[PDB]
Amino acid sequence: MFWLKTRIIEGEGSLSRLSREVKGHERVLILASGSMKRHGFLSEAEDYVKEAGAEVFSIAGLPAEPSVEVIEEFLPKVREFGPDLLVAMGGGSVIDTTKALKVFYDAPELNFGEIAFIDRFSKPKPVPRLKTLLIAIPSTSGAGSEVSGASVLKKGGVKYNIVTPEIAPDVAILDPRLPRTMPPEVARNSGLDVLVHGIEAYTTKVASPFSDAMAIKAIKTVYRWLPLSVKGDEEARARVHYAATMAGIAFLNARLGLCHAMSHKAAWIGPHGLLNAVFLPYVMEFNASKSDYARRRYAEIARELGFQTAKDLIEVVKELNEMLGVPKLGELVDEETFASKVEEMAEKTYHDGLIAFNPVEPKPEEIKELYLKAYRGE
Amino acid sequence: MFWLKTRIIEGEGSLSRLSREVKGHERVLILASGSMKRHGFLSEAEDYVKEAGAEVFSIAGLPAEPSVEVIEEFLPKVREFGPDLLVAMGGGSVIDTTKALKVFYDAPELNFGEIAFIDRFSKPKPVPRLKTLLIAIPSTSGAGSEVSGASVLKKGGVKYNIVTPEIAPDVAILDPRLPRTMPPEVARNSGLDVLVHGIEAYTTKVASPFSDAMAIKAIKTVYRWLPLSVKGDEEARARVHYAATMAGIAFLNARLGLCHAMSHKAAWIGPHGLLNAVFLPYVMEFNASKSDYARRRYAEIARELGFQTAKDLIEVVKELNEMLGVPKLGELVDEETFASKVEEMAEKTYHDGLIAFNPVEPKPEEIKELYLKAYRGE
Ligand SMILES: NC(=O)c1ccc[n+]([C@@H]2O[C@H](COP(=O)([O-])OP(=O)(O)OC[C@H]3O[C@@H](n4cnc5c(N)ncnc54)[C@H](OP(=O)(O)O)[C@@H]3O)[C@@H](O)[C@H]2O)c1
Ligand SMILES: Nc1ncnc2c1ncn2[C@@H]1O[C@H](COP(=O)(O)OP(=O)(O)O)[C@@H](O)[C@H]1OP(=O)(O)O
Ligand SMILES: [Fe+3]
Repeated sequence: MFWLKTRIIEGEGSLSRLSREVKGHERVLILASGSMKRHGFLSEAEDYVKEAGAEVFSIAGLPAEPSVEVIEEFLPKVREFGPDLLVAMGGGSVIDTTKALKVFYDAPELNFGEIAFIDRFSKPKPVPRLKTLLIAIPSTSGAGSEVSGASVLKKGGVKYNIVTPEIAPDVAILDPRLPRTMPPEVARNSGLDVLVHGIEAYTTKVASPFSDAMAIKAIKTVYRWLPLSVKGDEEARARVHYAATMAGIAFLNARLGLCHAMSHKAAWIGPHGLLNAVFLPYVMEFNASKSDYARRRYAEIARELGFQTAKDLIEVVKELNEMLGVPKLGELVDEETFASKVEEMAEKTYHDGLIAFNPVEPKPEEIKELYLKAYRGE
Repeated sequence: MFWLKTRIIEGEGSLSRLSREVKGHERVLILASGSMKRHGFLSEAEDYVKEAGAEVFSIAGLPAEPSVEVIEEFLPKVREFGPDLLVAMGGGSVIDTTKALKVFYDAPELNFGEIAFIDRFSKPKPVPRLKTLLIAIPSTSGAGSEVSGASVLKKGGVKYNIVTPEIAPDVAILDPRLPRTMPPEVARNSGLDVLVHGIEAYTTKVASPFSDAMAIKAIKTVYRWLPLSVKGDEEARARVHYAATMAGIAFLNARLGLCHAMSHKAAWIGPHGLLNAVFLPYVMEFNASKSDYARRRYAEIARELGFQTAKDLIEVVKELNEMLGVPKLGELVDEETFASKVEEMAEKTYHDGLIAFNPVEPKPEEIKELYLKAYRGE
């Protein structure tokens, strides 16, 4: 099974094509991150929507970590303005917020509780056909969220998933100018997100040749270019920006695995892509020892980078962490804070629906010793 | 830009899926190649359709390399029956005929010459929104028509296109069981079409990273696996089947170039896949000699296969043609018939829309020269 609902416009200055894509439309709403205001990209985009003869209304400065509580502040304003096209311009959380917004805006009657996964034993009601077009313009590189029909919200501090094709964007615009404004830390952290997505997508149970083609290329590109991107090279920024969407196309179809689940639960420690990379080598080790499939697949990636064995890949990834100056896990959290929460973290990683796609099904106890190997810096 | 309308369903016995996809509809028309009847797959298809509770009607023995007059006789039939779902089961010829039929079924006020790409320069009448669902099921590996928006009909021993996303199939089902009954020359010819698609789609002016990913995976897979497939290795057949569609996705988006334009105008000579294989090494040499871009992109492909230079790849291709018994051009057509037509072929190739996407635009004189190079078996 391989599909892609989203239509992808890439290119230097491709933001200008927002002119073509809004034709026909009356009242366009842009949700935007702070930085997209500051660096003037929000202005540019506002021009294009006027250019095309439509009303535009902007909310900038949306906070990280999407939540219902946050969305509920705007929602009244959004209803007042009544847009017939949504545009998200920002990172993952701007785009994911905008997806959740479409649901509430197009289907006001729906109950949030009816229609959100929390764990693997959650069945929700499916989401009915929605109507309002969604254009996604990512400014990091990147979350993949601009091609995916998934969105992750908090209500009352609890993490929820919403999963439907209806909220996968109709168009994504990939303009390398935008992520050239990333500071090096955010370049690094989101860039490792891509690599980790790539590798998990390649080693789930539902991988296809088609999703494999996008994963492999994304991996090859991030390995080659990310160190240069982090240091600010213009070309490199553009190459990793496209690789981020490639990996998005891949895990849209193939889903993800144990590293992601573990990094979801460890999210209070620090940033999502940072922890992902920190756990990756340990998760790879676990998967390869227990699974003849994982070992084969890691080995295939290794060869695509001009090495040989699954051991080579794990070492390649440890080395790339060291190169880019990724912290040890115990430079972020003290040992008692950690060992307290570590019982409850391995519990709820077990109840995550993503481990159905992992090439091994771990028990809660094995998961715990993984969190602890990684703290050991083994 | 990158997009994919077609939902792809792949895997062993995935033909059994027809039944879920037709759920909802009442009158199914299957158009099939003769071989699909002979090998029992047509009966299998009909059962699945009946099982979903719809009336089925089959027409089998659609001709290879269809002409425009194929429409005129079959179209009466469709109207007679009046389907709300079309299924094409066969090679590219059959899928293209089904495609063409949808146009004249759903939009009865059109005619081939209005809407068909004849001249580069005289643009044609656009095709309006059509309505009838179309499911493609390729049995060769392959023309890639199961994901493309094109249909190729002969008028007067020359190939022209209809192009619109309205005739890109809604679903493609990829069951390796079907292509496993290809006789080895069909498997050779359609298999080398994949290789040529990949290389051309990698080298157009409009190649994106996204199409490249599909194109490169396609090229690698075919190079490794096609020799085994031609002998009849069951696994190899599966692998080249999925690759055929990868190449399709690539050239849906990146288009094709001079080799295909040349093949289309020389269609009166032989099978599409064969002619392409014959011209390709000459098209590559020509492009390398005129274009730094072509030279560098060929080297990239070369290195993915474990060689160095554009010249390595040209020789790889020559040596695979020989390994697979691909005949010389001088064996397929006599000298004086060729010499009497090569001016006309070159001129019509030059007015073909595809040569705008070629890295270099060649003169009518240069196209003629390339045809002759090919003939001399240089
Ligand atoms: N639209 C596009 O994007 C695109 C691109 C390139 C080429 N094309 C077009 O597609 C055509 C090329 O088609 P193709 O290479 O797929 O082959 P094809 O021309 O559709 O069929 C070739 C032959 O293969 C036989 N056959 C097919 N499947 C078989 C099976 N499973 N077992 C045994 N025999 C089998 C058929 O015999 P029977 O007839 O007896 O069954 C037929 O005579 C050309 O006309 C070309 O113009 C389209
Ligand atoms: N192009 C850019 N330049 C500078 N900072 C950027 C940026 N894109 C995103 N960021 C910042 O990087 C952070 C990461 O955003 P995010 O949480 O959406 O990342 P991700 O895409 O990984 O989900 C944001 O807090 C954002 O700050 P503002 O919202 O204040 O702009
Ligand atoms: Fe072809």
